[PDB]
Amino acid sequence: QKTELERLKHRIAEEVVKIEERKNKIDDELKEVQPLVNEAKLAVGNIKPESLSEIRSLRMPPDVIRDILEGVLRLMGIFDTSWVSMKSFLAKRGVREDIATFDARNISKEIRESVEELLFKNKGSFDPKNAKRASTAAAPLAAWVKANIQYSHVLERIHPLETEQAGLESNLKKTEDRKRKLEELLNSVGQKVS
Repeated sequence: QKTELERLKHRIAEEVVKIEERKNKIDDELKEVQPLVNEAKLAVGNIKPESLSEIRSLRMPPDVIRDILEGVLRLMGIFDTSWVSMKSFLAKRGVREDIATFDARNISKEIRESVEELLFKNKGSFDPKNAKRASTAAAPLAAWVKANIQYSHVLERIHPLETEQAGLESNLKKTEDRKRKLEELLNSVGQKVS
């Protein structure tokens, strides 16, 4: 049972080295993508009632605003180019909950490409600092869209890597347990021999 013990420990070591390598890389990619995803979604929480409540009630919508706004409602399920659909949709208090709720793996590739060509259309119009000047409420929600989509497609890359990681991780811990059961036996003998 002793030789068995390290005959596992080495495999468990190497496995963990492998896990750390791919996990270090996955985490480097996350650092590359995600702090920005978070910053935006904190700025989300930051944004006031006034700044948005005032503009929701406005007669006309500006162009930078209608431009960066309309697609987000294609992202949020009542895909509607209509202004009053944005009125009604965004009039809900539950939206103050929805603001931070949307996730990245939910997005669909035709939505991603449609919004990427929509970027080509609004590439100038999509500049956060430029947009802020339209509204204090605005700017935070610019980088918000940019980050989400950039994770998308790139995230899929992270699919094989992360599923690989899940596999490795499940089995390393699976094996770790079947390593303890052994040292348990080995100590249980050392004391029953004594």
